Amino acid sequence: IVGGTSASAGDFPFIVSISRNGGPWCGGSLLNANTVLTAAHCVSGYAQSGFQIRAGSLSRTSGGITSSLSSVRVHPSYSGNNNDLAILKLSTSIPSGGNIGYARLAASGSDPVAGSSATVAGWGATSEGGSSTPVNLLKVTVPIVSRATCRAQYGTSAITNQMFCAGVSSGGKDSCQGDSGGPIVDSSNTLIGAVSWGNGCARPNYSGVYASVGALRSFIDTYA
Repeated sequence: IVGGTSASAGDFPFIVSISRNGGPWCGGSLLNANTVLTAAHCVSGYAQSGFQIRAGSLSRTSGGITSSLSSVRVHPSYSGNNNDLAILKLSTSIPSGGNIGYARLAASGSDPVAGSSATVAGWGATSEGGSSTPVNLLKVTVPIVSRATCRAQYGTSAITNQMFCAGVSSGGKDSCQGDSGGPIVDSSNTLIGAVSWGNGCARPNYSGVYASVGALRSFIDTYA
């Protein structure tokens, strides 16, 4: 997260860190006791044994509750950056309570309204291409950018109806490498997307691009 502040305990009860090969990698959202939602590109085709999920902590490396993976299912229409969601099943079920809870999802068919305020969180870099990442979870609030403006930035075909955008025209506030798969919420803390892709991090005139929960509810609901 670029331009962020520390998350407080309980800010995102459902957030998980996803380590790979013992190191930082992605974020995700706990949907129920045995299921995590993340970005497809975090997991697709990689050895599943490399991943460890941690819930209930502001850190990736201690606290809360961990699990390995039992299975991985990417969206059936995943291609390139498009439809960048995956359902992970956990080897160890994770109960709600305390600072752990399950995500509430954006309504089917919803689409975040341009100019509304969203909050994204993760353990990724604090600068583009940064090598160091923070121990504790960061968050940042940015406005939704219309799909039309996002298509002006990236190209018409590049931004689909299963993506939405968020960021500030001047840059300086964004998700970044290592934040992929983690949550972006609306002002009510409802899960509206997963961190997906963008041109660098926090650059002027290049929004962050998110996989849209409102657009991808059929997949999520079927397999959660």
